[PDB]
Amino acid sequence: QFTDIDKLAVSTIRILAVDTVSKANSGHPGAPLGMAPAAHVLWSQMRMNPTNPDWINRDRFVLSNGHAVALLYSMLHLTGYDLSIEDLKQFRQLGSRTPGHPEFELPGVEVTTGPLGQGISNAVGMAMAQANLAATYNKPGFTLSDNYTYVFLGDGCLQEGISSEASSLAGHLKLGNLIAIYDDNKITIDGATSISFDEDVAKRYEAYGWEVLYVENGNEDLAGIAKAIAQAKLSKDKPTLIKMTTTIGYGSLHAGSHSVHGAPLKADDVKQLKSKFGFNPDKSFVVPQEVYDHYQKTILKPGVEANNKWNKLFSEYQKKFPELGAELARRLSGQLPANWESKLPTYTAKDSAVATRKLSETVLEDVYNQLPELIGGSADLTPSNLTRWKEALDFQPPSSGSGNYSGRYIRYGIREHAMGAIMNGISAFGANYKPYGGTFLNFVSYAAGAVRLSALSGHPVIWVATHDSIGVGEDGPTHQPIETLAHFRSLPNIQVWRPADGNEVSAAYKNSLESKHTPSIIALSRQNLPQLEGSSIESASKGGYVLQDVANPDIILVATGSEVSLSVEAAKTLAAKNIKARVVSLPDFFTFDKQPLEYRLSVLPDNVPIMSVEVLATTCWGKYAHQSFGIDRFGASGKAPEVFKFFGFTPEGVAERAQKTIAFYKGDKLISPLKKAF
Amino acid sequence: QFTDIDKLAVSTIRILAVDTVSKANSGHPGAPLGMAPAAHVLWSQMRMNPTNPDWINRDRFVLSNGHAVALLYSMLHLTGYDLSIEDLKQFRQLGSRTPGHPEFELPGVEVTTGPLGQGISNAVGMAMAQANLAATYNKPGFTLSDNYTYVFLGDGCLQEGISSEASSLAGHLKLGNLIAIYDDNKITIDGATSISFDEDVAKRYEAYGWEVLYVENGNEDLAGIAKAIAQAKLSKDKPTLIKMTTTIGYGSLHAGSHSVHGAPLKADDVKQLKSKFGFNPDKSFVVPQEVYDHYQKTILKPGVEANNKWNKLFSEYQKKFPELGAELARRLSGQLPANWESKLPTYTAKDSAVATRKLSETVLEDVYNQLPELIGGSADLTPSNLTRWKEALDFQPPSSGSGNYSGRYIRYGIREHAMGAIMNGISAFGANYKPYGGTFLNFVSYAAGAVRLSALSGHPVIWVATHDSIGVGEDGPTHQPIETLAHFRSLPNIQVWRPADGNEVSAAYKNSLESKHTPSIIALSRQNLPQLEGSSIESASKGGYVLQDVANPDIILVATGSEVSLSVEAAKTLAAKNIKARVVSLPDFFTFDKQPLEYRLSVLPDNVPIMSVEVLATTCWGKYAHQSFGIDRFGASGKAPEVFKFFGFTPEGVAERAQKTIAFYKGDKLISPLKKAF
Ligand SMILES: Cc1ncc(C[n+]2csc(CCOP(=O)(O)OP(=O)(O)O)c2C)c(N)n1
Ligand SMILES: Cc1ncc(C[n+]2csc(CCOP(=O)(O)OP(=O)(O)O)c2C)c(N)n1
Ligand SMILES: [Ca+2]
Ligand SMILES: [Ca+2]
Repeated sequence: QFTDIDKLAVSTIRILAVDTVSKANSGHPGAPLGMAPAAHVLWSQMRMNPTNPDWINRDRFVLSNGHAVALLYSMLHLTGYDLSIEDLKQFRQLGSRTPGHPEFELPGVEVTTGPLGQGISNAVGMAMAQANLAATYNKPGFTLSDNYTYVFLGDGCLQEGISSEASSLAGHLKLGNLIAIYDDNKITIDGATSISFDEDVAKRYEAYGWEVLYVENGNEDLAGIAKAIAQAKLSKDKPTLIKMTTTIGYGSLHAGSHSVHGAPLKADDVKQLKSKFGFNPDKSFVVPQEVYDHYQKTILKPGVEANNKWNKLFSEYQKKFPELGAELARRLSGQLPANWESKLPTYTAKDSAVATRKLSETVLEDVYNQLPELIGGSADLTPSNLTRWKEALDFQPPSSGSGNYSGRYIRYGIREHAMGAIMNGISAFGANYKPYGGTFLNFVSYAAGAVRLSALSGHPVIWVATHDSIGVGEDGPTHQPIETLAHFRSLPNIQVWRPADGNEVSAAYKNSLESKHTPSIIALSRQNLPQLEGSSIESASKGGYVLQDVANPDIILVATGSEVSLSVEAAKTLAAKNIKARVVSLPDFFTFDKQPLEYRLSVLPDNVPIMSVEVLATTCWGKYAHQSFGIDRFGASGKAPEVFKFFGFTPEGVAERAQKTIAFYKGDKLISPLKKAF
Repeated sequence: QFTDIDKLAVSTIRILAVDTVSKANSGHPGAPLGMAPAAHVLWSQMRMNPTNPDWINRDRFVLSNGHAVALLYSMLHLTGYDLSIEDLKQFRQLGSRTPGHPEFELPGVEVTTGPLGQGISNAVGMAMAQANLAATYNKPGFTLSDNYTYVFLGDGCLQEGISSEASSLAGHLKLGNLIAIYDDNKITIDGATSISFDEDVAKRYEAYGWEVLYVENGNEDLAGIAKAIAQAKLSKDKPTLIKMTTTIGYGSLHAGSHSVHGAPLKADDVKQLKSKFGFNPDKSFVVPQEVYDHYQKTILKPGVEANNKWNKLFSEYQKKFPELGAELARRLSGQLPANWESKLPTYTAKDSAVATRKLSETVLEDVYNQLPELIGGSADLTPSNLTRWKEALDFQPPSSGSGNYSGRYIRYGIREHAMGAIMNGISAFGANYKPYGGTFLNFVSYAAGAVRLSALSGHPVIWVATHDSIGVGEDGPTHQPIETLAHFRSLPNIQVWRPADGNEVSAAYKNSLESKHTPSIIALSRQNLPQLEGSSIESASKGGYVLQDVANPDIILVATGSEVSLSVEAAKTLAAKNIKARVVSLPDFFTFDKQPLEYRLSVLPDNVPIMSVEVLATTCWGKYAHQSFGIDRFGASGKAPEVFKFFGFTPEGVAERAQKTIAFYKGDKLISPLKKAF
């Protein structure tokens, strides 16, 4: 049941969204106008506290078609969130709380969206984290976790391959609290969908195991829209897609056209719209009092009460289940277990040569039980990534017989881009969830649209990226990374760890898991690497450090990963012809760059030749080294020692390029690459 | 009608494949064993000349599941292509002709595959290029083009989102000559597909508009497989997926296990397998004379005859039709029209300030008419990219009414990753097709998977990448590139053009269209830019050049795109203070690096501080500059001129950092960043 006030609230939403876009003279009015009825019906029945946007058991809303952002900012204002009319008047302007696409950082905005296909795939991750939280902490009489995940989406999201991968996994996992509403308005930027998008969507979604419901009149059928949503709540075992037909830019003089997609409405058009809906055409950013009163009564006071009952329940739960209640209280505060890092493995020079992939396996097996918030996964490369702890139970529907929702190991299938946006979703859910995902380093590049949002939003997800170089060997250039780490070291706000040995792998895991706002790629080797004399977790935690020192060196060798042991053999060959080399291990550029300049210049000082050593692209190394020995062409298919050799990466090959660097600069005064002038 | 020689042929393929893998002691034996029946039936019925792998009307085969390579190498050898037993005996070894995943360079290998989902999406483009050549050149009595495009694919390919984008578009365009055979074997690397992949594949492909056919026993039912391929060739207006159930590693002691996916069979398993098939278990790389004789009569001599007929009909064609005959003859020779570049727009300082994206649009208007082989499109950004020429016909099915198959503008929809692979498949088809695709620069990263294979194989595809920087303005950080060019400049064999004005846009299109082995990204501005005094097609074609010279410069300013004009302005500001600045324009790192070292040192000499100016990451500039002014953080939502002012990119803002640079180095001797020690 809906009344006259509900229709006044739908008109107030539509005109607020239109006035926001028109003052900015930039933005997208069309999908805001077609989806306002659904937004009113959905938010009115969501359990949420506007006053406490972090309540762990709030229902979650994701706007996947992020260009429709004027609608999400109109709803957040009208329902009581911290977003005022003056912020809406600053839409798309420099420095405002209202950017052109929603950002994770704003209260009530769940994830950053706007790149198409990301929001629906993040919503699949949020629904998985809910299903895991519920299966881990709910007890008879204590339903602490039972929220819904709701998603709005458009034609562009359904054409993106990423939202196919996420929807196929979501259907397999039978995530029944995930309810997606598709704005089926037959329009994208180039015009009618008929021109390149006429697949049967409803049929594709039933193939994935989703339930598909239909709303023929999304423009005005409030009871049908409400019907459709509570029927979706009944199907516990299936995710649900509600295909809802609307007119893009409903109410506009050019309603139904692609011209209303992504440009402000004409002033004369805005005036007849306002007149039509019973509003004064000469006034702007007008909210009727009855509307503020209505959302106070139906959303905000019920939501504040719901959150208060949930808090009473949780403090009873902590009395009843002291261990589980202390664990979830610690997680809800963002804190890792005190002294958790005492459990990280440390090594010495006498321990054996191990590939850093197997060393990473050992860290996940030694800390999994210390950290209940750690949830892992592989994009079908579990045996090659060594991401699986053996006591692990898989994250699966309970009816499968392979695991249940309390499991902490996810089988992502061969879906790297949805694995990245799903890990962003699990992270964004809350409760200190620490998602990691595995794949070969070369195919993290398949997930670049999502990894970029991990860095922009600040979601601290971990990519466990194995098979980091030509050390892959025989699979050849299609599988051997060359450009990949130069790519992600150019991306702001991401750690790119390329650990050299066991102590450096524990350092990489310590910093990655302690991060609250920075994602991490941990690049790992196929081949065996020795345990280095001079490495430690303390040192390697600084991002870069002096591994092997010597007084008054002729050169500094800076290396990463498998090339650190090579540079150390190279300096032995150099010592024998009386050249003194300092060897510097640089396991992460990000973390090194964050150290104070005094520390960084003690690692890479003035007046010494510095040569970098790394079997990948040399394009990023001008910030740390004068000369660079790397590989700026594709790899080669053959046995890994033979391929290293072919590229010149032997102790004598490295020592010879160092002897050439010393000769080239002999008698010149050198300045550390670190020193900037501005 | 198969006989005992077809069973001996299928056994020799299985065993030659197992031996190829077992001698390397590396590789994937499972799917070559399961798909050998279907490869025998398909290749026996394909029209191809093995002594001319370039015949334009040859039927094409793509192995999308690239790790099954030993099956392809086997077939090429047996049917008389240029690949010997000796080559197979060097599989996965350094320097061999048989690398561990198939490469475009080998005759008979149509594209490089291995990265999953690529091959099936390339095959879509090969089908589109065929439907356009047939429609442009076939005349009554002269059917010059009519080939089929055959695809083998596996489960991994079906999980990747790129094959959903490509399969959706393929159904829309009604590509009836595309026939794909799905190896339905129930296993992927992590075990059984039920663990993460239980969707209804058939029902999903019928929703895209494809026909689905089934072969329940692919292990042995040759007639059934031949009956599916024959019925699929009747599919004239629907692509066809043949779901063929097989057992992974059929014949092995561990057939149906994922342990047989990506490791050699144990030596005694290979023995029993040889005995089971009627082969001596102590001999290897054995091809029965009967199998060679048979392929010579079924494939090779009929293919030579089919090519020879096709040759005489093309001679008749050129006489009946001299105009189209001459054009098709020039395209098959792979040459661009005599002196086509004369139609490229040139400009002077006196002309208007134009966005570089709209200069791009004018070039495509002046050339689509000169170049029949130019086929373009956009990933639903046609109005924002100005990629559609006014007189263009869209590439659509005739039934659509919206255009037809001789049309040369493709509506790809929001499918960037598939647009990249489809462009690779159109280029790989031959006949000098020059594909280009438009999207925003920030979302070319959605397509990184395919862009890397354009560079690795050398497909000269062109990306018209608009909205190159914070000059996007109001859409904000989710749409503003920062790291994107640093990434593709770190990738070997790809041109990344960032033109500053009218003449540099023309030079970017002439080098990109003349290119035979190197892809290109052209980054273009949303905002208006001045026509530069001193720019020319001839100088910008060198990749970097002196735009503004002075004798005895205090500083060199190196810049690209929108920051070249800013740099000219800052140089007027520095001139006022008695500082003399040479301005260098560097529209492409790749083309500039190809110039002779003495030309590069003339542009960037020793003894002068060199400062780079570009509103994107600074990390790749150390190969050219001493110091760099750029943005190493994400963008901001606001009007574009206010955002440029916010980051310091003002004439006097560049001038001030130029003065600090002069100050910091005054007194030091400076080496060109171009000079290397080894
Ligand atoms: C990955 C990606 N590619 C391209 C764009 C640019 N873009 C923004 S909206 C849009 C299509 C509009 O799609 P739709 O969801 O149908 O719009 P609506 O009906 O919501 O107006 C495009 C191509 C994008 N934001 N992200
Ligand atoms: C994009 C990409 N991601 C990951 C891999 C690693 N990989 C190779 S085969 C495969 C899984 C097995 O796929 P399937 O097609 O089911 O194999 P088959 O049944 O043919 O053995 C994976 C994950 C890859 N080659 N490309
Ligand atoms: Ca739409
Ligand atoms: Ca399979």
